[PDB]
Amino acid sequence: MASRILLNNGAKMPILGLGTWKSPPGQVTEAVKVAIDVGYRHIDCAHVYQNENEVGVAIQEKLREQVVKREELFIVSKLWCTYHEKGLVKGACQKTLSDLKLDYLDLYLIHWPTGFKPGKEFFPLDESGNVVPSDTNILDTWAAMEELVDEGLVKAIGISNFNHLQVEMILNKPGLKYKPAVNQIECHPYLTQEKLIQYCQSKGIVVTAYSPLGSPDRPWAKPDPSLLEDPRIKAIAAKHNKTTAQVLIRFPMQRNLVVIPKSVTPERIAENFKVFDFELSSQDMTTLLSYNRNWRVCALLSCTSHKDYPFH
Ligand SMILES: NC(=O)C1=CN([C@@H]2O[C@H](COP(=O)(O)OP(=O)(O)OC[C@H]3O[C@@H](n4cnc5c(N)ncnc54)[C@H](OP(=O)(O)O)[C@@H]3O)[C@@H](O)[C@H]2O)C=CC1
Ligand SMILES: O=C(O)COc1cc(F)ccc1C(=S)NCc1ccc(Br)cc1F
Repeated sequence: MASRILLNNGAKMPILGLGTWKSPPGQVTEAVKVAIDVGYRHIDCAHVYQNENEVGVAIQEKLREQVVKREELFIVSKLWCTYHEKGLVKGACQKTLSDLKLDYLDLYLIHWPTGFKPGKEFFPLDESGNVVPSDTNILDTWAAMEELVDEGLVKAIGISNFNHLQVEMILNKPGLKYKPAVNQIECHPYLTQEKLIQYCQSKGIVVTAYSPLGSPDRPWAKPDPSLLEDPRIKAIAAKHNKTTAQVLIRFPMQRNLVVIPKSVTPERIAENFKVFDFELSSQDMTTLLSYNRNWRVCALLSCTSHKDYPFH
């Protein structure tokens, strides 16, 4: 299969990237180095993950080694919720740029639609545990994102964890200058996202699937359904002489999605890339879709009263 998808900014995005949430800072530099050595050309990052400096060390070393050229990499990061303010967006982007050792990002996303009170804490709470909102809306945040394109800091802008109506808000914005290129959302066989994917794809927005393996290392995991251990998915994998993870990665690829599995295990980083030499049948695809149960890795009770919390 073709390795890149065309975005509505005219640039091409690798359909397979390396996730970095939870990648320990003492492991992620090697993980990214290995990933680039074995063919990855897309890294998914975020300031809130607290490891962009270490990701950046890897990127810079591989550029300095001339393993890759900068134009061949597709580096994605995300604006955290406490920086939804006109006067904070540029500096947030620039901190990410400085940490990643870059002069531009290929794609910069609004990480979640909700703005929170600015400050040192990533999740400012009231004394009863509710997140403290910002009054700044997704449209004003979007205008700030558009400025980053116009200043050369980012080549593309997009959104993440935006629901149907929030995507529509963005598309209907008065004076919209740049459409979102991407909506990055959770997507896997237990949360197949057909409705949101069809909406987004119908509008030309590319969808990136996060937590494609069901985020087994998520910190709130309970001893919960498990994609990697689902014998029905294992059976499809066995039939194709592939791993369950490889099936779980190939699945979104054949839906015209980008997918960003995370690993810090070198052998798995390599395994996860070996997904361009086999095809799931239409019956396999429909069978995997049939496993939907509307199960989310990423949700957060403290944020559920925010006006713009995306999920119900
Ligand atoms: N925009 C957003 O709000 C969000 C974005 N994301 C992005 O998506 C990425 C991927 O999602 P994430 O939630 O991390 O979870 P994933 O679904 O990618 O699962 C990661 C887990 O799977 C394990 N694993 C990886 N490959 C294999 C394999 N071949 N066999 C068995 N186990 C394997 C990893 O172990 P190990 O590392 O030990 O090898 C790790 O424990 C994130 O890292 C982040 O970049 C995720 C959530 C939210
Ligand atoms: O968010 C990620 O990329 C991965 O997850 C995280 C990554 C971090 F570095 C810190 C917190 C999270 C959490 S708890 N994320 C879920 C979450 C956050 C905010 C809102 Br609005 C809703 C929600 F569901």
